Amino acid sequence: SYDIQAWKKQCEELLNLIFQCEDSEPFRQPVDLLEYPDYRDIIDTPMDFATVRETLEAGNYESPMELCKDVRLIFSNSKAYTPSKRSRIYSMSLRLSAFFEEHISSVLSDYKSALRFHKRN
Ligand SMILES: O=C(NC[C@H]1CCCO1)N1CCN(C(=O)c2cccs2)CC1
Repeated sequence: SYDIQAWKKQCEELLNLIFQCEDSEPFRQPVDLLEYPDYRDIIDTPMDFATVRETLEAGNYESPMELCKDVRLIFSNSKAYTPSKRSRIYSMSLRLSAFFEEHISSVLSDYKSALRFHKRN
């Protein structure tokens, strides 16, 4: 299964699944500083799933590893901003992270395999 390009549509489909998850609700658009006035005191690099989807559709990711780094940033930002490990939005982030990691592991594997096949000679 050595298609170097196949990761892109696989990531589009996984983002569609994440947008259907009720657990993505807090993470679907950049945080609003009116409601969370100190957010940018704590978080140096905001990230959200609409930004990830737009970057993918612009042709601004070279690899699924770069997409994976931005999606992991969504979850690290929620862990850094939460006042409690028992918070509602942090708890949603942990379930969504588990779902994402379960689905991205074949996308990464297949891509890295396809690039090794391309370099085989
Ligand atoms: O404002 C947003 N998200 C956009 C809105 C738009 C309507 C739904 O979501 N967020 C999500 C990320 N935050 C967190 O991870 C945490 C808050 C408390 C503990 S962690 C901050 C609040």
